[PDB]
Amino acid sequence: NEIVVYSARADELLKPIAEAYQQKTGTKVTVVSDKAGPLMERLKAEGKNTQADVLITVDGGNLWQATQAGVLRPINSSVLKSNIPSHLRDPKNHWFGLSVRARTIFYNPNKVNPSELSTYADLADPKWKGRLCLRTSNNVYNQSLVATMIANHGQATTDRVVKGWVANLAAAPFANDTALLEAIDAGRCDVGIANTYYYGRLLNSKPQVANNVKVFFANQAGKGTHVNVSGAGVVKHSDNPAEAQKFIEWLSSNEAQRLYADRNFEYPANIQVTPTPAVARWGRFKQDFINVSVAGQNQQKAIMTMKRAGYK
Ligand code: NA
Ligand code: NA
Ligand code: NA
Repeated sequence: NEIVVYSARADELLKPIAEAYQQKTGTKVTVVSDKAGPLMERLKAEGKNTQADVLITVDGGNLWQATQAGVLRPINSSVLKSNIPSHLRDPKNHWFGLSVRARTIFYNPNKVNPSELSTYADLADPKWKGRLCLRTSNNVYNQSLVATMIANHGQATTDRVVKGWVANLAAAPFANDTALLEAIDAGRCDVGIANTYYYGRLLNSKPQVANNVKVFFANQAGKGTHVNVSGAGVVKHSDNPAEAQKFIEWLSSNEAQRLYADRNFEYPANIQVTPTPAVARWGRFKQDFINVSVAGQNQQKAIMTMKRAGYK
């Protein structure tokens, strides 16, 4: 048999996964790779005559939008409910987180003592004026972070925080997270907010970056560090729904979690799978247990909040 995977991940990430599943089961896995937005738009327009069987995409915001657009079908999977924590999967069973990333604080340890750091909100303290850098608001990772901030602390408080962030910028918001981390390394930025896997990716490419850039897990005294996922669900109009389901269930297993999360310097979604050592070295941390689908429910609120605060 054969299944088709629509994937918002990099093609090189899914290539060994498709091959390893084909070797284990004999099923041919065809990967169709595109940006999350255009991919979901294609899946919606193909309708009942779609070739896709599985959707893999990034960020609870995009998974929520795929669910709202009606392109996924809910599945009752005993295996996925056991292997994936409830806060990392759709409450109505449309999709399942398969890798975990944290969006958290980074700092230059030659210029900032970690005792100076605590929460996302404290980055709006005037002591950070001219020292903070951020990635652009026009990005799902920042929409999701701000979306959970609104859920955890309210709209008024979040408006004040994000407005304080912008007042404290040392530079205009960067186009991507990696540019932001490299600007901390360059000395332009003393503190910033980005996804952990880019830091692992950057240290892998340039280990000396560690001299000027360190990770700090935010909000440990409160609800925990913001986390998000990449995830997968069975497409509503799949022609092989049972085989599509057995692929996602396998992705949640020990062997596939290594291939899927570790290779991109992300955390496994399955808590019985220990993080790769490059990632685990950063240390243990309390993560937020809010259901990451809130990243989508509050996405429009977040977009309006960042626009209102002048967060470009
Ligand atoms: Na602090
Ligand atoms: Na401020
Ligand atoms: Na929470």
